[PDB]
Amino acid sequence: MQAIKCVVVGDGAVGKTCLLISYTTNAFPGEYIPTVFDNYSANVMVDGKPVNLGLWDTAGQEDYDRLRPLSYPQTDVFLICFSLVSPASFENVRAKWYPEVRHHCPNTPIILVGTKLDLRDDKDTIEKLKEKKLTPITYPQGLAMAKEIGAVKYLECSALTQRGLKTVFDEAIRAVL
Amino acid sequence: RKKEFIMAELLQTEKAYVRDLHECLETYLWEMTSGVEEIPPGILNKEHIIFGNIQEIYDFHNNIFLKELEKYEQLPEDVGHCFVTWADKFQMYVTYCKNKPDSNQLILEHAGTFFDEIQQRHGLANSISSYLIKPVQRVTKYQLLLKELLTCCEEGKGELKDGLEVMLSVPKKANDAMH
Repeated sequence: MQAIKCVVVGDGAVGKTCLLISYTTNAFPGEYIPTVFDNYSANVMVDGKPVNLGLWDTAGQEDYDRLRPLSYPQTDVFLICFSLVSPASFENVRAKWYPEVRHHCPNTPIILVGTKLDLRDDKDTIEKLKEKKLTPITYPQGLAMAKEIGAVKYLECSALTQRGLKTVFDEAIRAVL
Repeated sequence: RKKEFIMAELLQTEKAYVRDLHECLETYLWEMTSGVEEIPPGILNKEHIIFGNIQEIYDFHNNIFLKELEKYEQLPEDVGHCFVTWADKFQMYVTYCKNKPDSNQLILEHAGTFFDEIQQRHGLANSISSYLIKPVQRVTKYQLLLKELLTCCEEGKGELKDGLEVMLSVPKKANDAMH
């Protein structure tokens, strides 16, 4: 049975730990959002074929540029993430995350993931962005960024509502098979 | 309530970390040093490169740090002082991180399937690589938990800032020590 190492990267703002907790437990953690997600493995079935999916978090390493690549060797697929209501996190896909993933893992597939989909229509979120002359990231921007970095898919999801969430990890597995 | 949830996660993930390091030592390391089986010539007598100083890190958390953190369970606002008291012990994460690339290269180029076989033999969900990254993850995690405590402790919270300063200094020094 094939084993798959998937590493999740991106800014602190994206909600990496919450995303992984909500996917693996099938529920938004709600009350308290834990800071620790330990390396995880589960059997999951994709297209009628069993797969052992391994997931590594990277939260806490965002300011340590030489420690982060210690997690990268022998990765089968990367999720490069940004929050749909943080234009700064979207730009860091191009400025920060894609350059180091490609330099250390030039032949590994990438999925571009926009998180916090539920907030893109939120009035309070939109207004606070407007006060800084910004707006949320929309679907065609994600398409254009995915093309620029050679991502094999662009996907949007919400840890809160679980919209699009299982699809993210299904497609990560299909990128390897 | 929120500072109680943070303290509980700190303690529960510390027990999990001690357990994980204990399993790694008594499985992947024990097979090399036991003399029970067959060590390829590329890793023979090289346990010290593969595992670095993870024995000494385990000894610190198992003998000292978990027990002292438990004593702070009802004192979350003061737990920053635990990291101040024991700041010198955290210097061995600098040693560990420096050695990590040499460890990974040795395993890839010379261990073959030796450790994959041990893993299947014992039924472990975690590869040797999954265990050996945990000290790197843990030493960058403490600062997140201390940051969260600062969002919900009053201003008798100088006994969080000083501990946070230590736990930002340590992973920065480890980072700056990499080639």
